[PDB]
Formats: sequence, C-alpha cells, structure tokens
Amino acid sequence: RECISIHVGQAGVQIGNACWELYCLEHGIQPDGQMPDSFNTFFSETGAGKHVPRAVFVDLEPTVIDEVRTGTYRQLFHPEQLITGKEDAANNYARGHYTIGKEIIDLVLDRIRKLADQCTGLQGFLVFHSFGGGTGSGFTSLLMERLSVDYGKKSKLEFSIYPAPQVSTAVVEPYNSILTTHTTLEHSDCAFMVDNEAIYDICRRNLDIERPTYTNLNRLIGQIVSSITASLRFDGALNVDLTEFQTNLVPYPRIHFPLATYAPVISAEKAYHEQLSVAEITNACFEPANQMVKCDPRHGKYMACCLLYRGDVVPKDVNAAIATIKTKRTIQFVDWCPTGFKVGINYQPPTVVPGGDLAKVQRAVCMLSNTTAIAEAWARLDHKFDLMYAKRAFVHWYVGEGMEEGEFSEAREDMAALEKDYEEVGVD
Amino acid sequence: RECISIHVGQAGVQIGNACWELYCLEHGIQPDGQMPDSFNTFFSETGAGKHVPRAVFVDLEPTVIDEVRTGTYRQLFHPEQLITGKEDAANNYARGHYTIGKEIIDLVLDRIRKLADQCTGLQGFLVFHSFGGGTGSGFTSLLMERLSVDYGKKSKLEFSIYPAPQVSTAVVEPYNSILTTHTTLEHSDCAFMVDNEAIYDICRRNLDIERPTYTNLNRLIGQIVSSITASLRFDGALNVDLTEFQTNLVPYPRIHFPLATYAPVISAEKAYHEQLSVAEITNACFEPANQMVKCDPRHGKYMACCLLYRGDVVPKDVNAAIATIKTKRTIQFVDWCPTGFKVGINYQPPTVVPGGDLAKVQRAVCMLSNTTAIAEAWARLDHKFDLMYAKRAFVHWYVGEGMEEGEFSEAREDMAALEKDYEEVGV
Amino acid sequence: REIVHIQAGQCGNQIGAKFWEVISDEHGIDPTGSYHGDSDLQLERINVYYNEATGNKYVPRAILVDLEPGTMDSVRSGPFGQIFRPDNFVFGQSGAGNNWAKGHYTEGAELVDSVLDVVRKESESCDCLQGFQLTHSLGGGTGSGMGTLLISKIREEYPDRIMNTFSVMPSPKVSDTVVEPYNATLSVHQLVENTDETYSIDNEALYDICFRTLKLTTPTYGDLNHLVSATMSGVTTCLRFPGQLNADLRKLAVNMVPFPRLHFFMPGFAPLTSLTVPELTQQMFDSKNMMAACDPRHGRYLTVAAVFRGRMSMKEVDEQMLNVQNKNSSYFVEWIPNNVKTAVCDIPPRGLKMSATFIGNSTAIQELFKRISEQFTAMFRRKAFLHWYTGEGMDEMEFTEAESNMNDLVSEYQQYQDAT
Amino acid sequence: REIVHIQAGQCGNQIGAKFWEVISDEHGIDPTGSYHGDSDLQLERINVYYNEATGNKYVPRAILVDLEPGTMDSVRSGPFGQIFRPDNFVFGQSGAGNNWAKGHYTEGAELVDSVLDVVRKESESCDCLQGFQLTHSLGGGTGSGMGTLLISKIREEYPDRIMNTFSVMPSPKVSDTVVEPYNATLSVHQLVENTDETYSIDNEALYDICFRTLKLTTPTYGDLNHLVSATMSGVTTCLRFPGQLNADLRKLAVNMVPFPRLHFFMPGFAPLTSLTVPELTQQMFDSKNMMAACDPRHGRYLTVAAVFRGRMSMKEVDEQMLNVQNKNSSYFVEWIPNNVKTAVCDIPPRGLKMSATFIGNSTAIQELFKRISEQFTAMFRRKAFLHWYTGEGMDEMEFTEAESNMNDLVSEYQQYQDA
Amino acid sequence: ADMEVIELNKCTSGQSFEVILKPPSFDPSLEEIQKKLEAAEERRKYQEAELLKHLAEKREHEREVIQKAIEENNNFIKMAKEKLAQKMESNKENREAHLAAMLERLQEKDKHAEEVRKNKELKE
Ligand SMILES: Nc1nc2c(ncn2[C@@H]2O[C@H](COP(=O)(O)OP(=O)(O)OP(=O)(O)O)[C@@H](O)[C@H]2O)c(=O)[nH]1
Ligand SMILES: Nc1nc2c(ncn2[C@@H]2O[C@H](COP(=O)(O)OP(=O)(O)OP(=O)(O)O)[C@@H](O)[C@H]2O)c(=O)[nH]1
Ligand SMILES: Nc1nc2c(ncn2[C@@H]2O[C@H](COP(=O)(O)OP(=O)(O)O)[C@@H](O)[C@H]2O)c(=O)[nH]1
Ligand SMILES: Nc1nc2c(ncn2[C@@H]2O[C@H](COP(=O)(O)OP(=O)(O)O)[C@@H](O)[C@H]2O)c(=O)[nH]1
Ligand SMILES: [Mg+2]
Repeated sequence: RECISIHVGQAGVQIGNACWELYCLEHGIQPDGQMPDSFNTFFSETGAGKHVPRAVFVDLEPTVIDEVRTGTYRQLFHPEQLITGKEDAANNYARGHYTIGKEIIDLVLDRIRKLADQCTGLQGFLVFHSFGGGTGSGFTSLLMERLSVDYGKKSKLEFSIYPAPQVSTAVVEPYNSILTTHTTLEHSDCAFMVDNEAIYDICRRNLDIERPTYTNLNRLIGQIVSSITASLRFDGALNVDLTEFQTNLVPYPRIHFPLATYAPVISAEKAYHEQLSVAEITNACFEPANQMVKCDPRHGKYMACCLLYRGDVVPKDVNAAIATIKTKRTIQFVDWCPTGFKVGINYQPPTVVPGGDLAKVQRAVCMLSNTTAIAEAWARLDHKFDLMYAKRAFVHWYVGEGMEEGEFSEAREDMAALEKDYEEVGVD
Repeated sequence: RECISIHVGQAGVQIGNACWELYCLEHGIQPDGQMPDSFNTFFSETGAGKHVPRAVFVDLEPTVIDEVRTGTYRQLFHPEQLITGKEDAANNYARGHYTIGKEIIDLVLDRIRKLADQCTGLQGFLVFHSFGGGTGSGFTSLLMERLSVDYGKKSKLEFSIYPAPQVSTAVVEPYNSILTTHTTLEHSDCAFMVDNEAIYDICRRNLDIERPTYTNLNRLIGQIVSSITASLRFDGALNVDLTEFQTNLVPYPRIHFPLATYAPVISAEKAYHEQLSVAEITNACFEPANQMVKCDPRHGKYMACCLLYRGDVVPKDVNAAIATIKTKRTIQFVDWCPTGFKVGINYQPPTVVPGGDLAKVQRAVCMLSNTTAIAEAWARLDHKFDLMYAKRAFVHWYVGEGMEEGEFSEAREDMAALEKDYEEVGV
Repeated sequence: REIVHIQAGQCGNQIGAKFWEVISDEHGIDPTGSYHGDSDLQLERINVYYNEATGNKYVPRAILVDLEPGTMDSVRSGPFGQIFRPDNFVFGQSGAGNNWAKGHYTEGAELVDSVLDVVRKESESCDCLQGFQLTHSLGGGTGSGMGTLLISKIREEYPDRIMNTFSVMPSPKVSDTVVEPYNATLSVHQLVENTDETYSIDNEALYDICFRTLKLTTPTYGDLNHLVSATMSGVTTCLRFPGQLNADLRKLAVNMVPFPRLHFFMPGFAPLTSLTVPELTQQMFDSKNMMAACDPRHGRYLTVAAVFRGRMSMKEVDEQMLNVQNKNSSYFVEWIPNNVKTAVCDIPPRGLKMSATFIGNSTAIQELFKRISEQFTAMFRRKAFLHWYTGEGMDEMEFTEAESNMNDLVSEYQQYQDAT
Repeated sequence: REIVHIQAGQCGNQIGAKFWEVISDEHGIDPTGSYHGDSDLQLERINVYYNEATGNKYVPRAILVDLEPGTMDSVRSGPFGQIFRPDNFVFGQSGAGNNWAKGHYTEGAELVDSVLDVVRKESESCDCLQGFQLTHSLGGGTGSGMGTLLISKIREEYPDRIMNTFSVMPSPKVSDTVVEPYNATLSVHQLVENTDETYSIDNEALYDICFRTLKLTTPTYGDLNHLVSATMSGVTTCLRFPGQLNADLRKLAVNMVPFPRLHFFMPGFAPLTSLTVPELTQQMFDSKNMMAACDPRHGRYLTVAAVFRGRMSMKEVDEQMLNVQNKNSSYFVEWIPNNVKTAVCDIPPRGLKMSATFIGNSTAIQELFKRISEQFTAMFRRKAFLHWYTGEGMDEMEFTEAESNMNDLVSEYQQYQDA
Repeated sequence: ADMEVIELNKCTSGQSFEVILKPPSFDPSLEEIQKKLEAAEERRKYQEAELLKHLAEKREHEREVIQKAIEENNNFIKMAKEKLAQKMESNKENREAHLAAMLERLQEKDKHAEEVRKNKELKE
C-alpha cells in the first residue's frame, strides 16, 4: 500500500529534491500540488485540490532545506515535513549520531509518525542519505535504529551515495562510511548504492558535460531512482509490493546490495536521432561503463538478476533479446540459483525534466543485480579506512564527541566479515 | 407355497424391475396392480382389486429406486417395500457390508419380515444382485447372513450378475466379487450366475443391437429368469417349489452354480418367419454361443441336466429330440450320475414385452445344467483378483472402512478351495 | 450429489473465473440469471455446481479467497462477474507476499476463519455434500500457502468427504519468483497428505503447448489460462452431466487411486487454441498434448479415465481406446486389470464439434516432482532465500522435512514401475 | 554561521585594520555605511563577519584590544576607522611592556574582564556562533601576552566553539626586542593548548618576500602588513562566499588537523606587491611564496587546502592541482588519502584578475619552531633577560616548562615524517 | 435311444418326466458374529479418530509458529532497543567527562595566575 520517503542531509535532500520533481513530472502534478489509488502510493490527497508527497526532509543545518521552501515546489510539501536543525554535523558520524543528532531525532521520528498515521497499510520507508559526510551517515544510522524500534516488520530501503574523491569535501569520508554502513546494516532490508564517481563518469562520457554539477549528477540519479520505484508507483507487472520487490534481489539477510545499471543515457540535442532497439538497450545493461557502482561483474558472480523495462515494450522482444546477451557474453551465475532474469515491463514511457541534460527516450531498462562484484567498492573503502586508522589519523575528532576508539575497531571488524561473506558465496 | 423376491442395488433393482414387468405381462396384471392360488405364489391379493408383488427393493442411493416410484409400475408395489438409503456404497464391498450397510439392514430385514408375515407357508427367498459393485456385493452378503439367522430352513436362490469389462464401471470389481461370493457361499442354496458379457454378446449376435443398453440386457435376463421361476409361478412339476431346485440341480452343498442356456432368442421383426422345431431349440441349448456364463462345457463334465420347455410341446418330441442331441454331440456326464435330463413342460406360451427387442415365440427351452465348466468363470475372476492383490492394488480403500487385510487373504483362500472342489469332481 | 468450490489466490481465481464462465456457457447461464438455450440436458446435474437461490437465479457454489483485494475486483468487474454471491468473497487486505509461510502461517491464519465460515454455510447447506475442489497456484503464497492450510482445516471439519485440487505446479520459464520451488515443495508435501485427487497442471506444459505447438508468440497468463479452463471443464463433465461411470467424485477416487499417496493425475486435451476420432485419440494420448510437462513414455499408467464429447459413433470409440492400449500395450501396467475406463457425453464444448479429455495416474508424473525437487535442493543446499521463511516463524528442518517427504513420493512412483 | 573577531595588540590591530578595509572592499562597504557596488554575491555570507546594526549600516563584528591608547587612535583616525562600534574598543592605558608576563599576568589580567565583557555581548548576540579568530604578534607583550590569556579565557566560556589565530611568529631581522623568542616560546606553548587552527605568519618570510623577490628596498611594517592582509582575505574566502567546501570553520578544522597538537598551517599567495593558472599554481606552491619561512621540501604535507579566485576555467584547475601532487607526489603523505581538496570562487581580489591561496599543514613548519626555539635556549641557557619576567611574578621553571612543551611539538612533526 | 422315460408327474398346466439315458457307471450359521460388524466399526472409529489427532497436532504448530515470529520480533526490540539506550549513556557519560576534564585542566591554569600574581604582592 503506502510508502514514506525520508531524505536526510544535503546529499539526501538534494537527490530527493530532484526525484520528487521527476515524480511530479511523471504523474502530471504541477509544482503547487494541484493536478488536472495508482500514484497514491507516494502522494496523499490532502484537502480538496492538492497532492503533497509522503516525505520528510531532515538536515542539521538550515541552508539546503531552506532552499526548498524558497523556490517552486515551495508549495508542494507541507511546511512541517521539512525539518532543519540550526547547527551542522561538521562532517563527522560521531556528531551526527550522538552529539547534535540527539536533539532533533525526537522531532523527526514524531513527525514521520504523523505521515505514518495517514497510511492505511503503510508498507515501508525509503531512506536517502550520503555515505560520507556528517548527518548523512550519523543521523541516518540513529534514525534507522529507532525506526527499527518504532516500525517492526515495515521494510527499509536505502539509497546510499558512495563517496568519490573528485566531487567530495571531507578527508574523513571513509571513516564516516564504514562507521555507518556497520551500524545501519542489521536495520536495512535492501540498499541501493550510488557511486558518485560512476554518476559523474556517466555524465562525462555520455552527456559530455566537461565538469558536472551536483544538480547534473542528481538528475541522472533521479532517473535511476524513478526506474526503481516505478514498479510500485503506477502498478506494473512484478516487483509489485516492497516485500515481493526485494524477495527477488536479496538471498541472504546481509548481502543487501544490488548493482543498478541504467539503460539509454543519451544527451538532449541528440533526441531527434534514431531510437535504440530493445536489444541494444538491454545490452547496455551488461556494460560496466554504464554501471552505478564502479566495479566489474565479469569478475564476480551473479546471484540475482532483474530487468526492469520502461516504455513501450513486448516480452517477445525482451526474451529474444536476452537470448543473444547469453550467447555473446558472460552468464556467470553462482552455483545455487536459477539463471534468473525477472522481467518487469512498465508501458508508461520515461519522462525527463524539460530543461535538463538528457533527451526524451522511447524505451529504457534498469537491470538490478545482486552480484559479488560490488564487494570491490567495499574494499576500496576499507583500504582507505584501514590506512588512516592505522595512525588514528582523525580519530580524536570522534573520541571528542564521546565515541569509543573500539567502536572504530569493531565497525571495521564487521566490514571484514562482510567482505568475507561476499567472497564466500562463490563456488561449491 | 409363497416366495419373496429381494432386489438389492441398481443392477439387481433394474433386473428386478424388468422381470416384474414380465411377470405382470405373463399373468395379465395391469401396471396399476389391477387385473380383469396359481400366480399367488408371487403376488398377494391386497385389499379388493389389487395384486402387489411379494418383493423388496433396496438400494443405498435413492436414484434407481426413485425411478421406480416415478414411472408406471409406480402403483404396482407398495410404497414401503421400496427401500433407499441416501448415500452410496461407492463401489466397495467393505462400505456396503460394514459402513453404510449397518444402518439400513435393520429396516430392510424388519420390512422383508412384514412380507414374511403375510405368507401361510413362506417358501424362501430369491435374491437378485451384482457381483461387482458396492451394495450389490456388500449389502447382499450381510442380508444373506442375517437372513440365514432369521429364517432357518427357508431356501435362498440367488441371481448374481457376474461382471464383464465392456459394460462395467469399477476397476475394483473383482475384489468385490471374490469378497462376497466367499461370505455369501455357506448362505445360498443354489445360485444362478449371469455373465454380463454373455448377455451382451447374445444381444449382439442375435438381436443385432450394435451396442446394447442395460435395459437391452435386462429384458433378455428377464426372460431367462422368468423361465426359471415359471415352474413356481404356474405350478406343474419340475422346480414347482424352491426346494426342488436344490434337489435336482445341486449334488454338493458347495457347487451351487448351474449354467443357464436359453432357447430361441430371435429379434422381433423376424417374428413372422418359420417357427423353429422342438428339436432345433433343444439343440440350441448345447451351443456355447447361447450360454449365459461364458465358459465351455465340451471341456468339463455334466453332473446334472434339466430341460425346462415352455409353450405348446409334447414329451414324445422332447424325448425323440434328446435322442439326436446324444448321437451327434458331447454326452460328457461325470462318473457317478445317471445321464439325467429332467424334463419339464409348461403349456403356457412365452410372452414378450411388446415394445421390446425379441419376437413372440411358439415354444422355448431352458436347459439348466450343473457343469464343472462354470469353474472357468471362477478362474477368470480369481486371476484378476490375485493379480491386483499381489500389490495391494486398492486394498487400502477397504482397510479404510475397517476391514482386515487378512479377510482378502482368506476369501481368496476359499475361492481356491472352490476351484479345487470343482476340478475334483472329475473321474 | 453436491460439491462446493474453494478458489483461492491470484492464479486460483484467474483459472477459477475462466472455468466458471466456461461451464456456465456449457450449462447455459446468464451473467446473472438462469436458463436461455434450446438444449434440455444441462439442468439435471446443475445441482452439483450451482447452489440455486431465490427467484430463478442460479449462483455458483463458490468461495473466492485472496489475501489482498486486487485480483478479486478484477473478477467482479469483468466476465461473468455478477454471478457469485457477494459475501462469498474474502479479501485479505494485507500482504500475500509470494511467501508460503506468510499464507500458511502469519498473514494466512489471520483470514482462514472468515473463509471456513463461508465454506461452512455453503457446505452445511448441501443436501448430500460430495466434497470440495480448490484451484490455486503451487508456487507463490496466497493460493499455495493459505490453500494448503484451508484444505488442512477442511479435512478435520469434514474428514468424511473427499478432496479435489487443480494445482498449477510452476516453472522457471513463465514465473515471477526465485522462491517458487520452496513454495511448491512446501505445498506438494501438504497435498500428498490431505487430498484424495490432485490434477497436476504444469505452467511449463501450458507455455510449451502455446509456443511448441500453437504458434502463439507471447503467451499471456491469458491464452494460457484458456487451456486450463478447457482442461478443467473436460475433466469434470461426468460430475455434471448424464453420469453413470465414474462421476460421484468418490467413485472417481476409488477408481483412479491404487495407492493412498499416488493421486497425481496428469491431464490432457483434444484439439487446441482460442477432427476424426482416431486423430482425436492419438492426440489426447500424446506427450505433446498433456497438461503436465512429462512424456508418459518414461513411465506407465496406473489408471486412465478418458471422456469423449459430441454426437459421435462410439462403436468407433471403445474400438479406438482398445487399440491405443494394445498398440501401446506395454505402458499400461499389467497388474491392475481393466484399468482404463471410457465414457461419452454428447454435448460438445464451445466451438468444437468433437472433443476428448483424459485423466492419467501415471508414474511419468515422477518426472515433474523430480524437477521441482532438483530446483529446491539446488537452493536449500547452501540455504538460499530461506531467511524469508525462517523470519516468518518457520523451522529450518521443516523445509528438510518437506523435501524428504516428497523425495519418498518420487521413490514410490519409481517403485511401481514394477512387475507381475 | 557567525564568527567574532578579537584583534589585540599593536601588530594585531595593524594587521586587523588592513584586513578589515580589504574585505570591506571585497564585500563593498562604505567607510561607515553599507552597499555600493554592482555585484550581487557578497551579502549572502556577510552574516559571518558583520553583525549588522540599525538603519542600513554594517559594522564589523570586532573587538579592538590594546594595553595603551596610541595604536588604536591610529586606527580610528585613518582608513576605515569610523567602521567599528565605539565601545568595542578597549584601551589599556598602562605599560604594554613588550613583556609577555605583563600582558598575561599583571597589567593584562587588569583588563581581560572588560574585553571578555564585549566578546560576550557580541557572541551572546550571534544566531549560531561559529567561533573566534584573533590576530596578534607572537613576540612582544600586549598582543602575544594578553591574547594567549584571552583565548585561555574564551575556551572555558566557550569550550564548545572553535579557535582561530593569525599569529605573527617573529624574526631577528625586522624586530627590535631582544626578548622576542622568550615572548614567542611562551605563547607557542599556549597556542598548542588552546587553538583548533593557527595560521603561522612569519615576519621573516614577509621581509624576504619584499627584498628576496619584490625589489622593495626598505620594508615598512607598511608594505609588509600588506602581504598579510592579502593572505588573510585569501585564507578566509570560503568562510565568507559561495559555500562549496570548508566554509564552516569546524569543517575546515576537521579537515586540516589530523592530530590534536599539529594545527600549524603555513599559508601562501598567488601574485604579489602593492597570470595563467599553471603559473598561478606553480607560484602558490612555492617555498619562495610561503607565508612562513620554511621551504616545504624538508617536510611533507598532512593536508592542503587550496582556494582559487576569479572567473577561470576550472577544468584546468583540478587538472592542474592533480598534476602538482603527482609531479611532486612524494611530498604529500601517503597515509591520509584524499588529502588536498580545492575550491574556486569567481569574485577576484583588489586589482588582480586572477588569484590563488593555499593553506598547508606541513611538517616543514617544524623548521620555524626549531629556529625560534634555538634562539630561546640560546638565551635561557645562562638565563639572559629572564629577570624581567622573574620580577613580574613568574616562575623560573615555567620558562623550562614552555620550551619543553614546544620541543615535543618539533619531535612530533618530525615523528610524522613516517611511513 | 434306449429311452426309459420314467414320468414323474402330470399337471394342470404342465408335465414332468425324466429320461435316464445310461447307467451311472461306478458305485451352525450362527448369530454370534456382529461382534464382528461392530468390531470393524472399532477399527474405523479409531483410525479416523487418529488422522484427526494428527491434525490437532499440525494445528498446535500454527499456534507455535505464529507466536514465534511475534516472540522473536518482540525479542529484537527489547534487545536492540536497549542495545542503544545503553550505548548513548556511554556517549553522554564519556564526552561529559571529556569536557569537564578539560575544565578542571583549565581552571587549574587560572588558579595559577591567582597563585603567581600573589607572587608579586610578596616580592617587591
Ligand atoms: N550525488 C550527490 N552527492 C552529494 C550531494 N551533496 C553531497 N554529496 C556527497 O555527500 C557526501 C557528503 O555528505 P553531505 O550530504 O554533503 O553532508 P551532510 O552531513 O549530509 O549535510 P551537511 O549538514 O551539509 O554536512 C560527499 O561524498 C559528497 O560527494 C549531491 O547533491 N548529490
Ligand atoms: N445386467 C445388468 N448389469 C448391471 C446393471 N446395472 C449395473 N450392472 C452391473 O452391475 C455392476 C455394478 O453394480 P451396481 O448395482 O451398480 O452396484 P451397487 O452398489 O449395488 O449400485 P449403486 O448403489 O448405484 O452403487 C457392474 O458389474 C455392472 O456391469 C443392469 O441394469 N443390468
Ligand atoms: N495458469 C496460470 N498460472 C499462473 C497465473 N498466475 C500465476 N501463475 C503461476 O503461479 C505461480 C505463482 O502464483 P501466484 O498466483 O502469484 O500465487 P498467489 O500469491 O498465491 O496468488 C507462478 O509460477 C505462475 O507461473 C495465471 O494467471 N494462470
Ligand atoms: N607583520 C607585522 N609584524 C609586526 C608589526 N608590528 C610588530 N610586528 C612584529 O611583532 C613583534 C612585536 O609586535 P607588537 O605588536 O609591537 O607587540 P605588542 O606590544 O603586543 O603590541 C615584532 O617581532 C615585530 O616583528 C606589524 O605591523 N606587522
Ligand atoms: Mg554534515
């Protein structure tokens, strides 16, 4: 049935800001809320006329959320659902989770709960937050604990922004990532990682943007994120309830992390070119250069596959397409599965923000796969993290907010265990 | 003196249904019971006008007996004498004999006894039932037990319908046959088997009915059955009363089973043809193709013979006919008998159901013989039975109604002993 | 004499509705009302499937169960939607889950009573109740999961009466859940314990039939549900028509099932899509024309029941049948004697002038179980998605208990490719 | 979100005033009034540095402290003198002494309260107060001496908020107190203990820059304060402009300081006096162009922050930066990964179309401490002018305590030229 | 042949006789048992009353499972609710001492000025 989005902290807020705009464009909802079940899974018909999103926006500084209540979409949300906390998290999980976090978590949880109240069968939450950075890692962690206390069964899907050096602020990023990913783990259900490097790299090879914005990256993410929710926003074939959606992707309580690969990313201005075949875009999905966590899956193994087509498409094609993906490519499925490919088709074509960078496309794909190759992004972090921590590099900033030194030890102890898990799902 | 017919379960009901209609036609009794001792042995003169049959009809589903109380002959029987039980026997002796049987047997026996009360010298019972099939095998068995308790001497003659594959429902048919024939054996006196295959086969060679009905078969059986009772219905020596059957046909308490062979079966439409000689129809009797349990008696031996002629006939002929049957045929009598042929003549000509398949005939015969060839039908069954039981094939359906697995063992043990008996009466 | 119809879960209801609107045209019933058609026979055994209500009106004896509204409102706002009585529907509201455990334990046992409550007032309203037939998917959750519990709860309320299931044993090709083998194995266990007959309908088979032999390019659940509806109406006919041989549901059972466990009938149909008698028989007795994916070559017949349809000279019919089981004599088991009965009913199905259908209790069915079981041990081996069930309250070794129970069933079907 | 500015002692005030009249021209503020300029950006983060008063008026958030009138009246009767609020000034009246002890104990603690009383009513008047920055000399007394006490008293009233200092570490050449090393060592001790970042500005450096590479014959405190004002406006930009990265002060701290002790950022500037991007980067990353006299060869970088200025194609900027730390790869420490962030802000400084500035936490800074400490043990060895402090109430071994604390700091910077 | 038809009986509507043709050539039903018809009901009234008490078994397992998921989701909360609230009174307790150990450090260097200014008023 229902579905609450929670956006925590700048990255999360701005990613959100940029797909609620896309949801609005998809469902014909004008910025003022008015539009002349279904998409009801995400919007609540409040009063007579309006269509407010089932969302809460939380940041610990004003600034970002403040920009939301300033420029159109200003009237989209309700004033309350946008929460801001005066002082920063200053780029450290400890501050975020404990020190400044403490103060605002009672207001957030108590407000989320007001949305929960207006849901005749609330289904789960969609949390959007950065991996690096302060409130993104810190406050999210604490939210997710207390959420797991306040909403038992109710699923929790997360959209994590995995940090990449070029478009990044803090040096202590790795600590924050490893710190949260640990605390958060036994509280998430399935988690979609987004490698900022990949999203930036796609914008450079594909859109030809010399050096992309955050709003450049964001619009792309918005699309990948829409493509995922899509299934349960209109009513489209399978992946058709939050349990059943992921009952598909995750074979083991840990191993949350599906790899997202989005179909035709083709720069507006090229719009009037020849439209790409259902076979050609399917093939795009099995090309690392098109991925979304920079890794390499003709290396690890697949334990789940899941093509999610959007736009006008017939199964006769998707089937006949899948055939030649197997022939002239790397099948590479682990020991103890089928050779899956759950196919979902959503006839409602992809929309694009009209002033944006990418063109209107006829047909898109989304290929979500639980591959052991993602583990690579778990090392590239752990390596950084070890190599600083080996010297206590910035640890004293955390101990300073009253965090135990052994809480670093222990989170890294888990990231090892995970890296172990992921490698131990090969061969039998 | 008197004589109660009991028809149990579809097959039996419908065979019955089709010979009471013939008894009625023979004795001038209109379907309403009216007619403008003798045939008193079978009908009672209830109130002033009517002539209701001495019969009880029992089935465990309604359906069949229901049809009786719907279509003319509706008023023939008395409402009570038609008994029905709501739930089926679902094709298994165990259900019939034990499970659903239990409930209805106290009413049946208690009702049969009301007919018994009417009878100043009741003579015995004629039970009509299927060999295969549920209530036919099952409920009869239990009836026959309790009958042998409630009516000591009183004879019991049975008309069994021996199952044949083409006109038949259940796969478990053999079990039910062997199961009952065992339980029923020390309780019957003489038993007339009817091979549905034979009766179906006669309909095809003789009547040219491409694929016969039950009602097709039934009318023929009606005739063979009438031919047997005839003796006790009209009165005229040779089986004038149940006891004589046993006396003439059965030499050993076991060996119950006489072979019936009926005379001219000739399709109406041929009616106006030349009438067949007393010699020609006597000869018919010694032709397997005209039998009634498919076996072969120029193979086994005769230990009793008994020609029952109907219609206008003089002994000088039957005698002189029998002469040439001996000469150009197979005598084949066992060691320790006469070479019998008890002849019975009933001047009252054969009648036929007017819309029916066979024509009005001048003279018919019936040749009832206790031959050891019938034993063949006992094997053809036992073979089926063994061959399923060897794997418990459907046994669990019986054990399920609370029957002992060793009760199968033990019934087959008897069917062996019988097949033994029958072969040990040679030489 | 009178059977009620439980129809539970998405696949169950989709099959069920098409089944209903197929027999209501065979019998001749309006969307709402009753008779309109120049035939006469129909109404004799309409007793069996239609508890008839006030006025003229016929209303099918049906319970519609689901664990969420969606696919039920589908049925109401559709074909013969106005036909089933209002509070004979049972909405789940909650998650179905595509998770056996949920349908059999948690979210299921939530409903269960409300269902039983209607199966009661339908059944307790029969003159002499035959038993129940349920239709449902075997993979997935609301049908496969609650259903097995429903039947587990019916036997107990009616030990007494017999139990029927059209169950759609599921396939990798045309399917929508990695977990189906888990859901199926869990049910196949239950079925073995609580039914008297189960008609195994392979979605694998169906698909093949449309694309192996039908030129149908993209098989919907549409032009594939169609085959089942036709198969189901054939299989039933004698329960609902003139009726002497089989036809009595228990009689069918006593005749089709030698051994308590082996009640897995694989069905088969005449001509297809949306004919001479010999050709009709060579088709209805064909691998390429069975409703369960398994060639009845690798495996013999324990019992067959075949039922023909249409004014046709049956002199040729037994003649034909007899030939089949002489031509192909070796594949009918020797130790059950007259083990293949036939019957004819002269009222044709939709379109078709001539048709036939066949129920086979065949040890080729073994082939299907093995394949759903090979899928299952393939996952449970290193314990795949099991955690979805562990969490719903289930026990680890209960999966090991189902697998093992069903492995026996393979080992029995095998056992009875025996000898005289 | 809002920082107050303590500016204490002669060198403190001289630097401070020039700093102020430099950013008020960057932001576009009148001697008294407010905005006059066709730019738009400026005012977004004017919040940070200008507590704005009645009417239009902007008034800098500044506390002006000295221990004698002279150099304050200098500021009032001068450049942007009419800008600071009247009772934001604190006259000492008495001797400053050029004696740390005097400024930190006797004649200093005399004032201290009156100062804290204004830092309070400024700070207790912020929306969310960031922290404080103080400018002052490190040798000599009123700035170096009272200042360290001021900061010692601020942390305590605000443990909480973070602590900033542009401090001018002094030199034999250009100075006239024999005692400076005493005054410097005594403070360097204090700084290590009570700041979160300190921008080390070497008057040695400055001098050289004007005479080593500027042809400036006689360097005043004039054409030498100039370099500091430019450096200081550079260093701050992100605190006061677009708001990409750093800009937070605590954020700057969490990113610049690996280890609680080592917060000694040595700064560096683009072009000089009173330009292509590559050349701009080869200059801003040059020994010959550091604000602290110590060539960042002999010593590696713990963290760098660089900030560029002017409408310039930053495709070339990261590209350039990336190259720097590859062509000079060995001098960035391996164990702190992405340890040199960069940012750009497109509003130029005075004159200059293009500019850049760099903050570097470098172990080359070790070089500076050693030289002020070699000066110090050179005197204290046979106890030189010590009697000036002994007398003011101080203890003998407290000098030994400061030297020793600061000798550790050398021994740590060294320690982290590691592996 | 060699007939010898010895006519046993003539009737109103009949006539019997036998034609012996050739010489011969040689020389407790018990009521008791329905202590068997109700002993067979003993077998059913039992083996059906078992596949019913193997069903009150299968049921006392639903009751078992349905309340395990609740007993162990109940377990998640009142384990990993207080796994946090005692991991926040470790933080609060920790940092508080870190700030108040940084003050009893700092006052101690201000009670130094009070003890070395008093050094001036006693050494003039
Ligand atoms: N894709 C994307 N990543 C972002 C965006 N904004 C920040 N990030 C990333 O997020 C990480 C830092 O987290 P932030 O969201 O900025 O910090 P925060 O604690 O959540 O918010 P603050 O209160 O501003 O500190 C870095 O890795 C950035 O690369 C954004 O708009 N889009
Ligand atoms: N000759 C003849 N045989 C019949 C007739 N009806 C059934 N049969 C045979 O009888 C056997 C089946 O016996 P049924 O009388 O149907 O069994 P039942 O349990 O007594 O009857 P139900 O109560 O309907 O179950 C099969 O061997 C059939 O071949 C009939 O009308 N005439
Ligand atoms: N024949 C046919 N099979 C179906 C249909 N719907 C689902 N199935 C099959 O049943 C399995 C899952 O059944 P589903 O109905 O989703 O389970 P439910 O939650 O109990 O309703 C899959 O393998 C499908 O192939 C249907 O419409 N027709
Ligand atoms: N950069 C710079 N350094 C100065 C200036 N004035 C003094 N200094 C240095 O600071 C030290 C003494 O500073 P001063 O401000 O006079 O100490 P005060 O008594 O606290 O005011 C000497 O070593 C000088 O080199 C100045 O105006 N600019
Ligand atoms: Mg933050």
